[PDB]
Amino acid sequence: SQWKATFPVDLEIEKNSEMFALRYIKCASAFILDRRGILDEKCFKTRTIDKLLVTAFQSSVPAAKRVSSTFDGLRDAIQQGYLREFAIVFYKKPNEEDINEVFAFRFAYGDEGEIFVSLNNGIDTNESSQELLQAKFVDTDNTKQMFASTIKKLHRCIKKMEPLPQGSDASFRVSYTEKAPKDYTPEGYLLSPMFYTLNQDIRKASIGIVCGGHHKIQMLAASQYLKQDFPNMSPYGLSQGI
Repeated sequence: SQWKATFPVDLEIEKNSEMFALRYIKCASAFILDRRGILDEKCFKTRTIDKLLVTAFQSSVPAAKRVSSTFDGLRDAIQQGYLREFAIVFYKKPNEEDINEVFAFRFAYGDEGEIFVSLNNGIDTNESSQELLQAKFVDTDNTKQMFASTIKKLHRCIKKMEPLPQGSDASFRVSYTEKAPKDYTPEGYLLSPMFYTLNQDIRKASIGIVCGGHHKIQMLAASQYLKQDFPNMSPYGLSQGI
């Protein structure tokens, strides 16, 4: 039930920061997929982290194990400093380009100077990239607090959302840093020329940034099911694992 049962401490240390970063995006993903109703409810279990009720995959359920396992290959992607963004996109077949909703997790590595702002795809903006740049690691307890603050905001944001359309489809999509080789492909992902793009008018939410010592992870959302821009108290990659 304590932080330590889920996450590393001493987050200033590179290895602990790396492990935290991956475990964080897996945790938030379970939270999101459960609350937006993408998988059967038996795929999830409620766990406790300090004062907060969060969500984890139930790996004894095949669909949940499949989704959980997709994160395995991202461990090397993060270690090598290759993973720029991990995104959960919701859409309706057959139009995989028409994104109804996305939760994006954008990475910055060890006081990286500045990051390219994509002109033609994704969710990132000058504003969001400035916020990611200005975020700083402070100490482990502070990240415990910021984790809690960010999950609470995620929760409040999802509460403001209308339900997903019946039979929505979901994919995981990743983009890479300039370090990554030209045809880099994490284990469990497929190499793709396509990422995702959003309608100009889609409503957006900035949920928060959580920092390890060597990794900053920014959560940004956009949804056709938010009306307007926005208890749990105790060279791209594609995965269609969901």
